[PDB]
Amino acid sequence: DIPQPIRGDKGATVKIPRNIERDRQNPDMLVPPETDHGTVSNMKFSFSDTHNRLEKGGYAREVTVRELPISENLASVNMRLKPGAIRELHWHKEAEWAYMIYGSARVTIVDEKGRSFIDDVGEGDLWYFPSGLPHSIQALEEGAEFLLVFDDGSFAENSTFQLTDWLAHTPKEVIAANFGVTKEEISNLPGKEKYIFENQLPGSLKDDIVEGPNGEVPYPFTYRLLEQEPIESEGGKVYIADSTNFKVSKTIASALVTVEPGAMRELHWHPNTHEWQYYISGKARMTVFASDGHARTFNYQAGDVGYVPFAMGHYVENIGDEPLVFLEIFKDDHYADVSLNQWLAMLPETFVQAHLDLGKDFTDVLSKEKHPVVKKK
Amino acid sequence: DIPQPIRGDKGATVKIPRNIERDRQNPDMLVPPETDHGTVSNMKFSFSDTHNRLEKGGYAREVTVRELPISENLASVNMRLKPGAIRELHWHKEAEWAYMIYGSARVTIVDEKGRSFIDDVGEGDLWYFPSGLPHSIQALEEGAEFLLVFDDGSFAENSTFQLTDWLAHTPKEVIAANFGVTKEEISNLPGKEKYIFENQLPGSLKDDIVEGPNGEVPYPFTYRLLEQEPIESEGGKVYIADSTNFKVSKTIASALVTVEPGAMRELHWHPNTHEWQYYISGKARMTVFASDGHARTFNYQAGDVGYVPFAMGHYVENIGDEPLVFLEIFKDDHYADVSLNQWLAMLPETFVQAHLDLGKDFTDVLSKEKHPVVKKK
Amino acid sequence: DIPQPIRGDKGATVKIPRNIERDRQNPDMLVPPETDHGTVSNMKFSFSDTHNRLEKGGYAREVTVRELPISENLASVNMRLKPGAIRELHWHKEAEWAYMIYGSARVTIVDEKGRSFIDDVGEGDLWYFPSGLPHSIQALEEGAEFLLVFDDGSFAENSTFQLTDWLAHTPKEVIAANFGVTKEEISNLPGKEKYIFENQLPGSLKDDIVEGPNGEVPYPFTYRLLEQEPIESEGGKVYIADSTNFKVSKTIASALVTVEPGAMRELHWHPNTHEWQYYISGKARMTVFASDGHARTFNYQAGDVGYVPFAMGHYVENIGDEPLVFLEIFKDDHYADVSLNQWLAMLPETFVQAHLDLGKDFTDVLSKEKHPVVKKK
Amino acid sequence: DIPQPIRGDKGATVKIPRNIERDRQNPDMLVPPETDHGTVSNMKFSFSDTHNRLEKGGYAREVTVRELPISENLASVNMRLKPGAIRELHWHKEAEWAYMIYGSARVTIVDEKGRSFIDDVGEGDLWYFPSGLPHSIQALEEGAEFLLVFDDGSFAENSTFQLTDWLAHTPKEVIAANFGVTKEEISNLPGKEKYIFENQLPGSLKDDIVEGPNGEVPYPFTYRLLEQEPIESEGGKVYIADSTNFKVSKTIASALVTVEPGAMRELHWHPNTHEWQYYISGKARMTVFASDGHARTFNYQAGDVGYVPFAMGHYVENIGDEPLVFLEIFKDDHYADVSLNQWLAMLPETFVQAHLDLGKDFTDVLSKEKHPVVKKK
Amino acid sequence: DIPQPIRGDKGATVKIPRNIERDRQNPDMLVPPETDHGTVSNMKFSFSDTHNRLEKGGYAREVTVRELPISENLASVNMRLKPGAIRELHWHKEAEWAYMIYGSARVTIVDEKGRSFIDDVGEGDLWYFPSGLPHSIQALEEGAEFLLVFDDGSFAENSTFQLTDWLAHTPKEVIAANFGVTKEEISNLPGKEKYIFENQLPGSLKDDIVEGPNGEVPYPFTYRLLEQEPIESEGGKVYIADSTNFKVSKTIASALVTVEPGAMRELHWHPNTHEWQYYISGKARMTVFASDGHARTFNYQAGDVGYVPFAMGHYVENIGDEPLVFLEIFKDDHYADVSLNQWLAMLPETFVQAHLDLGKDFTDVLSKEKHPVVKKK
Ligand SMILES: [Mn+2]
Ligand SMILES: [Mn+2]
Ligand SMILES: [Mn+2]
Ligand SMILES: [Mn+2]
Ligand SMILES: [Mn+2]
Ligand SMILES: [Mn+2]
Ligand SMILES: [Mn+2]
Ligand SMILES: [Mn+2]
Ligand SMILES: [Mn+2]
Ligand SMILES: [Mn+2]
Repeated sequence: DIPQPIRGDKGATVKIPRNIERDRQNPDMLVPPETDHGTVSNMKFSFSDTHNRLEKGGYAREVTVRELPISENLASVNMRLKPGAIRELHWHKEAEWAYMIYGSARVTIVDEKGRSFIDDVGEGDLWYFPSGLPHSIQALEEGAEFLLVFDDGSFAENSTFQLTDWLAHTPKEVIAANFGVTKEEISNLPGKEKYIFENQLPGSLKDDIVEGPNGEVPYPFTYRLLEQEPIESEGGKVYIADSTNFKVSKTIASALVTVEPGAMRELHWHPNTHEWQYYISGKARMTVFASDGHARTFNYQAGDVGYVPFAMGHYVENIGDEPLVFLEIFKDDHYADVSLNQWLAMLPETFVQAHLDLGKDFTDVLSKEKHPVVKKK
Repeated sequence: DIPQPIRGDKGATVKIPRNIERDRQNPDMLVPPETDHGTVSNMKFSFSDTHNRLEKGGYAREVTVRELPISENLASVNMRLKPGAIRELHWHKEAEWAYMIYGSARVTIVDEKGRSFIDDVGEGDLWYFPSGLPHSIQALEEGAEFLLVFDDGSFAENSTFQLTDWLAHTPKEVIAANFGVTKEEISNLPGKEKYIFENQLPGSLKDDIVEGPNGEVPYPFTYRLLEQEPIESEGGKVYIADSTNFKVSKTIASALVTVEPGAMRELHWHPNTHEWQYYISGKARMTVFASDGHARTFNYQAGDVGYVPFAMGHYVENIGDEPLVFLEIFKDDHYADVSLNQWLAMLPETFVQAHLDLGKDFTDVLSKEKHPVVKKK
Repeated sequence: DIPQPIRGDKGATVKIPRNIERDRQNPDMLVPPETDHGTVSNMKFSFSDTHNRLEKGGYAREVTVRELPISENLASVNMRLKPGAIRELHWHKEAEWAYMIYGSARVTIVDEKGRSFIDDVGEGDLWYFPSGLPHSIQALEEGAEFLLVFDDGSFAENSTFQLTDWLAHTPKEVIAANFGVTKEEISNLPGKEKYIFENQLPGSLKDDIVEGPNGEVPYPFTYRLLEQEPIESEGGKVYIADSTNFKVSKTIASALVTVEPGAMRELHWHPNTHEWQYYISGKARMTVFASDGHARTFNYQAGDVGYVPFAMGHYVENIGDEPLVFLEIFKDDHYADVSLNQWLAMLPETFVQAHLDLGKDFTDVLSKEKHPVVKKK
Repeated sequence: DIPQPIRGDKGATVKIPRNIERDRQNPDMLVPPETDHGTVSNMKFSFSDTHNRLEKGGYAREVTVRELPISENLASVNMRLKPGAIRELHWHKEAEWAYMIYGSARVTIVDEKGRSFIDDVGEGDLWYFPSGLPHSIQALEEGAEFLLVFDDGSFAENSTFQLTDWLAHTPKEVIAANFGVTKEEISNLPGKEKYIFENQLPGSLKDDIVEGPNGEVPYPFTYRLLEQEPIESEGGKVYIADSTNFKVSKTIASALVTVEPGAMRELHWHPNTHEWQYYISGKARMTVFASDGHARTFNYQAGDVGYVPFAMGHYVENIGDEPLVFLEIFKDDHYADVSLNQWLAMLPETFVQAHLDLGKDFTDVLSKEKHPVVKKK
Repeated sequence: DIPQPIRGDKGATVKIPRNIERDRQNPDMLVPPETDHGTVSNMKFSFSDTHNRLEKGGYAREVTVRELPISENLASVNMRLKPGAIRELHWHKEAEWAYMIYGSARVTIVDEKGRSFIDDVGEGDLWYFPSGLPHSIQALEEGAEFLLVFDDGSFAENSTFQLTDWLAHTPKEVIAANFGVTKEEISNLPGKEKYIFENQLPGSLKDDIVEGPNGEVPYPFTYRLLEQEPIESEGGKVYIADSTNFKVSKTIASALVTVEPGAMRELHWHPNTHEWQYYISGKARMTVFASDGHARTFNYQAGDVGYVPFAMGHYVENIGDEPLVFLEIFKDDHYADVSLNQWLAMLPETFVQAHLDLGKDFTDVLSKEKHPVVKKK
């Protein structure tokens, strides 16, 4: 059918040419709750609304501060690799966090003491590469598709430092001197970057492990998130990875949230920093409460980026018939939330009643234990 | 069917949950031309992706620098009024330009010499209100739906100055002193803004005309764009309104462009300033050429805002079976373009051939007359 | 007596040590109108709250963006000269506008074509010196005290270019070459700036007039404001000087406003730019209406600087038993205001009634002629 | 010999490894005048200290805000073309002003009404191309070397819009549709920019002139500066070109100054805007007087860029045995200066004496006529 | 001879007046490698190109963000003191790091617990003074010349806080009250700063040591860098001082690099922060690789400051017949580099071959041990 921006006696039918498919995807934007009010920045952007860079071996598309200007500290790439295909040896200023949505991949990293780490990463696994440390990704037999987050919103995917691009713009006489070889011995070097290229599948992980004089890295750069025990509550599950458990992950804290149909990520805020969101599957709505009587509701579905500025109140409600699965990402060394429910449960009941003009029948339902995801009754 | 980001031997199928409706709307973003290259800012945003403010009497939703950060100088509201309904007497810092897409409306404006102008505006008509001059809109029997452009990208629709909001936050004793009345005589003033409110239809325009001691305004604040003779070329029509013909319109230059199926707005640029676009109907693609080998293609359809920064090369191609109708908007006192075709036609043919590695068979087709919209052969 | 921040059942007595003299000067800040609301920037600063630079011959103290951060475009100096005393030949980047509050003075200016202008300025007279044109002030037999406004808020009075400071930091060999003299002939030049210095009274103006080969300046740099016919209304008078009458005054528009006891500068705004205010005498209050339900009331008395950002609604009410006299200053080539009264008077009466929920008894009092200053009944 | 930073009893010999050639070029920086004082920004940069872009057909090197951060509004390219060689058809956001130091060249320009202008430019001639209007340069039989100034300091020479780069990043199907040709007919288009390329010498100017339906351009884009009558004074000559004589040159005012050995550009300032300088030949020093007792002396020779911020006092002294020849460039619609000598000459003599602690023997030498360049006695 | 900007068939002879001495110093800027490409900021500035402040007792000249705008975080002073001469007791906001190139000096520092440290510093020794802690320098019998680095690029040497300048601008009655003395007892205080002044040589260090009630400082503020064991490789030596060995040096990490003739600091980058460079002796070239196919080569010799932004690839090659000696400086708590050679050595050989289109003959030369400086074969 044909949705209209009408709420009781407010609003009207659209009379100009319009985008009905988009209107259908955004029911709480075309018809917001009556409780929404005031100017709030856009907190919503789709990867589908971005240019996709296509290469032999896969693709890469990004949502940055140029697409979503509220998110100045965090940016993201949706990258896809075909079986065997390689994301070229490269480095950047930004730390990089990743979540493997589909497939698997081999990563390499060498640290500033010349110690190497090589590991395979499967669905639900993470990696984190600290700023400036060089790395690669090679998809295994299924290919790979993953979400990357970089800890600067001004990140430009096209502007990373690539091995072959470095060498293509270094004098041949210097490269030859650097390695103790002749110019003729390096005449076959590529003339330009590769970036993403097709390649034969690698062999077993154990055969790739490189031994060196410098030791093992002190902490792994991968983490098996879904192998961890989640916080379990009535309507879903939360898996947290920050620097307290995934030790190397100093600038990125993360949680994978699953919300069953009829459930919601409860009313809460984060007392530490802004939240950046990626919707893996399902359909949600979220109201962002911006203080001073400002609040705005957004719709999200698979492929969307979301954002909640520092300390703004919010919830994420599943509004579909399938599980809602999304990531909460923070540029910090730890995850933290304040639960509205638990906060009030931990205060004298008469004081809460004095605030809410409600009685014992309300303060009796409050829980001193935090349940991040709650189920509707 | 199911589009995939695949171009020959480049790209791959999407393996994660995805937004197929959006992918279908953006064929040249999911599968860009091979000639696209480099980081280019987002130049595309849908009104469907914004919060819609619903009121008794209609609605208002906006695309600003908070949604589309490239557009720092220009912002826009899609406003809808039901029959008789009034957009409250108000003013703002920004100059306001409008295009009436549907219906009709009565506007009022009083200038800084106390001269008034009251006029009815129909489909295809414009208004322009200079910065800071107070005005109103009242829809007539059909209702009204129109596009507003303000000459600051930081514009916030919720933050305009409203008559009743001014009075609600002025001391009653001061209002009473201002008008020579008692506080009791103004006790019924509204306690808060109205903004948009339902009202009975007005009478005939001739009965509303207010006479004053200060004279007629020197220039009208409305303009009948579609009553003008357009530039006509093979594939469509261009109607231009800037300060040279619509005299009051000092900070906004505009053109309505119609492009037939199988036609395109030719390769050109604007030598004066950035272009802001609104797609009224149809489906388009545009490549923005950003220099230094940077170019990015965008898709647009009805309800979309587009942008072309100052001097970037572009075209707008109709990719549907219906007419493509869009507005080109500039914060300047005049419209100007440089046609790629006419530029080259006006140079010595051997000099052009020396540039393009093409011969007489090419330079023979160039035209010294500008045809803004051309038809495919 | 002892004022308390109490308004009906709101507020409380001050319980900590406090500044009672300041509280007494700010009755509408200690006890604001109930109609005030929200965060509004400070719009008020006293010259008494600034460091006064004392020199042999007088003094200078300033209110800049460093004191009043809302005023980024306009800054001000209160300067005093004793009889005969000279404000050293100097120039600056900023244009300078002045109002002579007390005494009289001789000014000199030489333009970029080598044409000179020398004139005497009395109480109520203005000068304007365009950016970068060199000038001096010498007080006559009464001394002089005047208010200066510069068209940059970052102005620093201590940082102007002085004749003798230029020469003190130029090599003697270069100064000698510049003028065709020996180094010995200029050995007595000052080692440092003078800035303000005592000097004998000058002779008659007619004896100082310098004739040159380059002609008379096309427009005078002084203006006799109080010799003009003011706009007269019931409660006071407005004298306007902008570039339309005081021709050289291209970047500063000004009005001197006198408001009788029991009168007010009516509810209005300026559709062109921000207003900067100086209170010469009397006591006032003003509410600044900042849109979106924001309004804040300020008190002012002699020696205060005030400010009203671009298009904000305001009035200035006399709250004392003596005349209120203040300047309204604008960085623009013209003065303009929109009168709330005249605006509504120029609209259909039923339309105004529909806005205000008031009837004919109200719209009957509106006046189509603007009266900037109105008297209480 | 070996210069040392020693001035009387101040300073000391350099004890670390040092750049003696640079020290020799900067005698007034290694040993500044005793009258210099305080922090002043760098106002000096050499083209010799920049990367030179070498192409088949010539070279281009630039001094921008990235080299000289004080110059935020103006940037410059030193470009060289071999005989016949072409600087590719291109456009940019910035207006472009040029001075032909060596050789000659043919320029083309087409304006936004499709009117063309084609002209030959010789040593001492100028061109000005308004922002966004497309143009080319082709050197004639002697080759050409010229100085370009762009009216934005952030200009990046590598980032201009080139004809062939536009076409290389536009879909072939779109280019074909634009011109009414087949894709096969344009298959030979270049794959990348040319920028500068070798080409056969053009024929006579008269044979290149293109006639069109749109008329002659209203104003020429070239100007014969050295054919004008200069201001002549004792020590040299000044040729001025601004928008009052070179009509199209709206954003750039310029003067070519020649200073004989033993002469100087007198003590003056500019009351309108900053000055950007290029030293064509000879050797100079200049003291920049920055107010508040700040002054710093700089050395300049051929290939140097200089700068004087808005209203700062200065002189330019020839310190070599050959003529000193330099350009003074301003982002404005007019040239203006205030002469220290003429300023003081136009004031009462006793008033000047009171300032300078000097007598009639000094004020007697002052001249009411401006002599921009003066000769030492 | 006379260098020309010609590389094979690219470039041309210079036809305008030029700076041949500078061209000779910059062979890789006049004729860059063909592998250089794109706009890169200036990364090069000479102390010889700065104003030298001369005082009785020595001199000081600086390279700041005003000279080298890329270096926003780090600034530098080249200071020289004659035997016995004192750099006045002073403090500043910035932390200060120093390297003693010539001579020796006595430093004093008192920390915020009133603990003092007094020590003599010789050639190759360092000091570090934390932000805001007061200090002095007095040259011993040889005089002293040293390089200072401050951890803010906006540093202004003329704007430090000096003991005597503090007292000269404090009321005498307050100074007298502060110390319990009469105004007459302090009447001989200087009227202005000293900054640098001549003084008799101090006695033995042991006689100056001041004992106090507050203890010894926990960490020394000097460090004997050249007494440390350097990293030794074939073509030179690297001495590192950061907060891990020179404990107080929390905001500055440093390395002294010596590169023999025919050697180079290998291809590497820094994964932590920008590098600031000072060339003590010799002649170098360095290519800065800026990503996205951007690279620019610079020449450096004694007296030059260099810069490499965060993570950009680089090498430093000795291009003279004497040792090359330079400092690498970082605003961080540690030194770190990633060696291109070691990185690739630590990866599977077939993976490296797949990247470089090179075989076993290349990957066989890679070394798992880092050699910062390598010798040509
Ligand atoms: Mn990466
Ligand atoms: Mn959250
Ligand atoms: Mn409006
Ligand atoms: Mn266009
Ligand atoms: Mn002045
Ligand atoms: Mn006002
Ligand atoms: Mn150009
Ligand atoms: Mn000048
Ligand atoms: Mn220090
Ligand atoms: Mn390094």
